[PDB]
Formats: sequence, C-alpha cells, structure tokens
Amino acid sequence: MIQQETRLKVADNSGAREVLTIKVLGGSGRKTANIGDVIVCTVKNATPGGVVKKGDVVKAVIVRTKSGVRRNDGSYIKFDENACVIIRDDKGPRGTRIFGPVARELREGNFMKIVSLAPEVL
Amino acid sequence: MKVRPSVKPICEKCKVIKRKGKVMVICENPKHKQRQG
Amino acid sequence: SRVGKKIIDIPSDVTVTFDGNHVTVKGPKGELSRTLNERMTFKQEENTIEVVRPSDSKEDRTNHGTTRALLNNMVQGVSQGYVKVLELVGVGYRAQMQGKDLILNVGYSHPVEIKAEENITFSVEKNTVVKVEGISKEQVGALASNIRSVRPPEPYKGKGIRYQGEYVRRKEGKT
Amino acid sequence: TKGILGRKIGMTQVFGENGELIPVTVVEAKENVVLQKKTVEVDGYNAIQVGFEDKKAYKKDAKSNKYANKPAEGHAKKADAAPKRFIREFRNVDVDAYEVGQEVSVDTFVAGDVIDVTGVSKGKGFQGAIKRHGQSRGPMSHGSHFHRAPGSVGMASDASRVFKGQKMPGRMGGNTVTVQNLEVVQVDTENKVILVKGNVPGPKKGLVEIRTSIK
RNA sequence: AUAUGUUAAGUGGAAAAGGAUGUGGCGUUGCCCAGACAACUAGGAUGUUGGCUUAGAAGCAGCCAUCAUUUAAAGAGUGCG
RNA sequence: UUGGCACCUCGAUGUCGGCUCAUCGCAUCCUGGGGCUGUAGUCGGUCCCAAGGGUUGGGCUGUUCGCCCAUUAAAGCGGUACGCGAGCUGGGUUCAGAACGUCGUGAGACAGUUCGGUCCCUAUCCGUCGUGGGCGUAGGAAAUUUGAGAGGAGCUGUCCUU
RNA sequence: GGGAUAAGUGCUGAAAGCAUCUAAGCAUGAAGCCCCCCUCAAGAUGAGAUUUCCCAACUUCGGUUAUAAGAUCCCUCAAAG
Ligand SMILES: [Mg+2]
Ligand SMILES: [Mg+2]
Ligand SMILES: [Mg+2]
Ligand SMILES: [Mg+2]
Ligand SMILES: [Mg+2]
Ligand SMILES: [Mg+2]
Ligand SMILES: [Mg+2]
Ligand SMILES: [Mg+2]
Ligand SMILES: [Mg+2]
Ligand SMILES: [Mg+2]
Repeated sequence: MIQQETRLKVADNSGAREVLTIKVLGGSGRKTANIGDVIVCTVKNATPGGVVKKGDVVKAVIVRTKSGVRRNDGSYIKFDENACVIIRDDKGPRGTRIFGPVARELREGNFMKIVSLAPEVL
Repeated sequence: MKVRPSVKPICEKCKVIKRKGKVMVICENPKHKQRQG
Repeated sequence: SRVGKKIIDIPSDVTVTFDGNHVTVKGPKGELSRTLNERMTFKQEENTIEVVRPSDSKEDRTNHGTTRALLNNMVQGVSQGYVKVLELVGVGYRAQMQGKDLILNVGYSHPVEIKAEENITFSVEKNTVVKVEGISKEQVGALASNIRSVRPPEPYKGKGIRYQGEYVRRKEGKT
Repeated sequence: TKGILGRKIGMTQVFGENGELIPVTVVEAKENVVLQKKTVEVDGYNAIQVGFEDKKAYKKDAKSNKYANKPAEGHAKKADAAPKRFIREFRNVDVDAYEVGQEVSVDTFVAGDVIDVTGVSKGKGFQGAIKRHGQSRGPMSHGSHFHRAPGSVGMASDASRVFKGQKMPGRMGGNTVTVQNLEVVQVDTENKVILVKGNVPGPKKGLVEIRTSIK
C-alpha cells in the first residue's frame, strides 16, 4: 500500500535519497501501489551531484514495499522499508547501481534492466 | 449532411425530395446532402 | 401513369396464373408469388395481362403503376433471369466460392461469408468479378447490396467492392 | 442440467498444478433424492424437485421440525423415500432424465465444471447506513456532530417527500444471493463432498444450491 | 344527426424569420396530332481559337469578334471539361 | 445571469460556501453508432442519433469562482427554496470588544480592512428504511412453485497478435 | 446473445414513361429500447398452480360441546434476532 504523499527511500544512485509520491499512475481513482507499479514523484532529499536534484518531478517504479505481495502458490514476501528506483520513461532506470533486494514480481513487468543491475532477487 | 431550416439547391444538379416527412436535397457531390431540421 | 397505360407486359412460354387477390408467375425458372393490391384489377384477354385502376385518385394512380412493375418484373426474371455483376478493386482482394456460399478476402483480419439463399447462385469469374443471378429483381438487388456493405468503394484509391458500371467518385488526397 | 443440494461445512485450501494455492469451500452434498417430477402438461413448467437431508419419521407427540408431519410423510412416500428437511426445485435440468426416487449422487459434477451456488446471506441484524450501504461517514473532528448518520434524505420542497430506494438503515439480513462462475475442483465420492473454488454465501451448516452455470 | 367539402399532422391538442411542396380552390398565360413533355439512342460538326490569344489554354487566365456553313439541322463550340 | 415589477410570507419562509446523501434534464465531457471534410494513414474538424453507465487527486483563496501541479477514456453543463443545517460544520457575513486607512467639529460612519466572537428541539401526521399482528383469498392444513409486476445491474483502460 | 429501432445506409418501385430509400413493399443499422442476467414478488381483492395430509356430532344445527390434520403457549437454544 503506497498512496499519495508517502516517503520512499530511493534504491539506486540516480541522485535521490528520498522521494514522495504525487499520483499512482495507472487508472483513474487508483489509490495504492505495490511492487511493479510505476509512480510519479518528487525528490525531497537528493544527493549533491548525480542526475536528479531536489524538486524534480520524476517517474519511478516501486521495489520492495513494507506490505509486500502475495504469490500464486500462496507465498508471501515482506520488507523492512519502502524503496524505489527512478526510471527513464521506457521502463529503464537512471542509475547503474541499484541497491538492496528487489522482489521477483517485476520480472514480468518488463523491468529486466532493473533486475540485472540489482542484488539477489527474492 | 447539413441539417438546416433552409434547405436549398446549391448547384443546378441538386434535386429536392421528401423522404419520410422531411425535406431533403440529393446531389452528385455529397457536400450538398441536406435534410431539414 | 404512363407506365400504367403501357400495361401490356407481354408474356412468353411463361404462363402467368392469377389467384384472385394475388398472382403467381411460373416458367422455365419459376414460382414467384406476390400479394399485389386490392383496388387494381386484372384481365388476361387473349395472351397478355392488363392492370386497370378505378376512380383516378392519387392513391389509385400511384399504386397502379407500381402494380404494372410488379407484374412485369415477376414475368421477366422468370423469362430471362436477373443478373447484377459486382467487381473487386484492390491489391490482393480474392473472392472465391466455398461451394454454395461465397467467401471474400477484402483486407480484413477475417474472411467474410455471404451465405446464399434460394433462387440465387453466386459465380466468380477470375477472383475479382462476382455475378449474382436469380429470378426476382428485389432479392438479387438485396444480396447484391450486402456484398458491398462488406467493403464499399473508397475515394482515394478506388479499393472496395464495386458494381459493374459504377462511377466511383474519386478524390486526389496526397500526403 | 446438473443441480444438487448440500450444506456448507466450512473452508479450506488445496494445492493444484504448479503448486498454486486455491481456496475451497467444502459442501457436503449428501443423500439427495429426486422427489417429484413436474411436467408442463400438469403445471406449466418442467422441473424436478430434490429433497436433501432426511429427517426422522412421523411421531405422534412431535414438538419440533426434525420429526416429519403427515403431509411430508405422504409426499415423500409417493417416491420410495425418507422425509427430507430441505426441498428445492431445479428447472435447468432435463426432465426426461431423473426418475422419481433417484439418489442424485455427488458424481454428477466433474472437476472443472462451472457452476452457480445459491444461498442465503449471513444476516447481521439492524445495521446503519454506513454499514448496510457503503456510505462515507462524516468527519470525526473539526467540530462535527455528523459521523455515522445517513446524510440528507431529499431535496427541499420540490419533492416534498422522500423518494423510495433512499438507502436508510434497517436489517442487513440473510437474503438469497448467487455467486456465479465458480469451479468444481475436487469431488470426493466416498465422503460425498464437493470442493468449490472460493466462498459461497451463508453460515456454516447452511444450505447451498449448486447448479451449472447459465452463462 | 343530416348535407357539402377540407386536412393525414394526432394537425386538431402552444410560436417566428425563413425553408420548401403537400394537396385544395380560383385564375391568367404559352406550348401541341404540322404529333409535344419526358425519356429515347442516333448529327454534334468545321474554317477555328478567331482575336487580347492566356503558364502552352485550341467550350475557360481575360478582351470575347463570336462570321460563313460539313449541313434537313448545332455553336469563330450549348456545355461537362 | 444581472436586472425590472412588488404578487405570497415581517404574531419569522432563518444563514454564503463546504460536508453527507442525492435526484432530474440533454443544449453530450468520455464511451456507442452515423454524414460531410480543404478525411492518405495516424490524428482531427464539423454535424446528426443517443442520458446506458462513467465523469480524479492535490496547491493557493472563507471563497462560489479562478489559477496551478499531477493524472484520466473523460475530468460535461444545468435544474431540484443559487437541492439538502428539526442531516453536520460556521471559514464567509449584520451583533456587542479593539485597531488602521478614510470621512466627520463631534457623537460616529464606511460596506475599506484587521483580531476576537453561544448553531435550540424527547418525531404527532405524511413520506421513507426495516419488521410484526389482524382479516380476506367459499373446507382446513403442510410443502414446493408460476410471475402479473417492481427493483438491481449496465463503466472502461492497457498490452499482444492480425 | 436475441428481437424491435434511432441517426444513417439501402433494394425494388411508381405516382411523374425518366429518375427516385417510400408512397405500396423489402432490408440493414447503437453502450440506447425490449428480453436475455440478478433479486423481490398471488393483499396479482383477478387473492394463481402442483403435491401430500385431515373429514362431527349434538343439533330452533341457532349455536354449543369437543376436536382432526395442524399449530401454539411454555421450556432448552443460535446458523436468527
Ligand atoms: Mg443558408
Ligand atoms: Mg470521507
Ligand atoms: Mg431541511
Ligand atoms: Mg399538439
Ligand atoms: Mg400595486
Ligand atoms: Mg440530443
Ligand atoms: Mg425543515
Ligand atoms: Mg464596535
Ligand atoms: Mg479629523
Ligand atoms: Mg478565542
């Protein structure tokens, strides 16, 4: 469950350290998001340098919610923080050094570049 | 189809007819299709 | 009604048989039957039919001249048979018979099946010319207007199911 | 075709092909018999009626429902049968099958049939507008005294009445409702159960009506 | 209810500029068994586009100049172009 | 809509917005079907048919409005005492305090600002949401049903193949 | 998914020798309309239908006495309130 005005850690070296969501894109009236959902968001704490800077409005994909996802075999997965990877409007990222574990459930959302730049996917 | 109270021939080849209670004009170019309304 | 004074409607070996209110026309390709009218009366004096209107009113003058055309078009497709020819234009439009029913390929994602009915034979000449043949002018006009509701002609190139001598109004629209 | 009566035992889960967990409602569709065959020549419509759970016979000083009465003896005697607690008609079935007295067993369905399950709801009692209907409640602070009331019930004096269909409070209620396009996943013939995929309306030991999908 | 009409819209049982005919009634009028009005198809001309000829334009940028007759009969082309 | 008129109400017809709950028109915002195009396609434009359903979340302003950030298939326009306060708030404003500007000799005033400023009601009838009792249904019962009718539903994106 | 249609699209076809979607006909045509789907429904006073059960005498039969099938009071309860 990630809605408007949730602070998320940014899980790569795209230039951002914290980001808050404006809208959950998708359909009209869409309230929450989970792993694999793209959100549009403004960075609040930014690294000095990098690419993005404080006050940019970026699109970004959800990796590793704290209220994680359910799988077809009745399995679950949950994480200790909400994280996020800033993408570059072709489902490809801005950085090359994605941090932290990524949920498996975005392999099927054509985020294969985010998977290959990541640590162990679970 | 141009609906208008004032249906008229626009060129000389356009003809004026009544279909189902309404005054229409028929012509070879389809820009002169009119029905009155 | 000058189509009603010329109410001769000259027959042939086709033998027109009245039935009182309506008329059946039989011949070499026969058995058409049509409930015509009540006011228009009928007389076969020696060999031809005749359609006579009373009272000279507007309803009796409209409905009389149609009733001559309803005798005459029954007795002439049973005499000869009505044919309306329709044509494909386009790069890769191939009509062909599936036996009794006709199958089009007009640029869709699917073939279009025009299922036949009685008194109608579909014949394709060279995959681009289709003939509809039959004995009644309304039934071979109705099915010769469903073949081109599949794909009507188009102004910018001409592609689509045409009639035989149709003048397709064309435009010159370039990028 | 293929109607049957049962009762809700409860709810479990089952694993399937490639280990997929699928939720499951166990329905004990036991001892159903065909109890009266109805014909258009007598009634106007073709149906059978199935009696579900047999109860004890006629007793003279019976004070409760588990002993049948004399109209229910003689009705379930015209078929060679025991008197049943629940009796329902099924008119989607073919009337030319189902001889009267047939024990319509649990293996009329195969794993993978689409079905409709008809049952009553739970029944919640007298409930208010934001629970009986999905109404937005008022603000809980900022001075307000409107929380769980219904809102306005009309317009002022054009329509000087309240229109019907107003969605006011009252009994949430156990009323009949169908869930459509459920699957049968597993038919245990010896236990006489059906595992239907998902949840069906009603409380436990209720009554269901598993018949095949009209869609 | 009689008698004679009218209207076909439920007009009756709410409008206007205008738009059309839809039928009534009353005229005036010019056409015609020397055969009209359709429609039938059949000659469609020619010097010649002649001139200003006009991007060449030869029914047509625009000035028309638009005379004779291949002719029973059509135009220095009615006109679609 | 701004008005005009002064007909109802001054032994009271009580409040602008917002909230909750809506409902109705169609002069249609999206989706449906068409005509025309100065419509190649992709897009459009314009007109016609149509109310079935749908028609976002924030920032600023008390604001209606408006601007703006995001979206969305679309973020329709109106009517219902500018719908709805014996359903709610009371920010806006006609109360007493105080202050500025301005005006007045003054007490004061502005319809200029600014800070603060008590929201009563146990539902009789109608109407609505549930629920029982009585009687009728030409014998009395138990059980299953017919459906005259009424109500609910009804939206739509994206992607892949062609 | 069916019917019937809107705007539209036609076929045949006169009136009006032609032409003409209309006048007589014949089609086709939408998230709309009617079904289809889901509920609720014989207080549907038109009160429906099927199946099963029950069958009285006293007695100006006025009524009473009892009762049938069936219920209910009461009592134990909740899947119901
Ligand atoms: Mg005009
Ligand atoms: Mg709320
Ligand atoms: Mg009120
Ligand atoms: Mg009227
Ligand atoms: Mg006065
Ligand atoms: Mg409209
Ligand atoms: Mg009031
Ligand atoms: Mg003061
Ligand atoms: Mg002073
Ligand atoms: Mg204070």
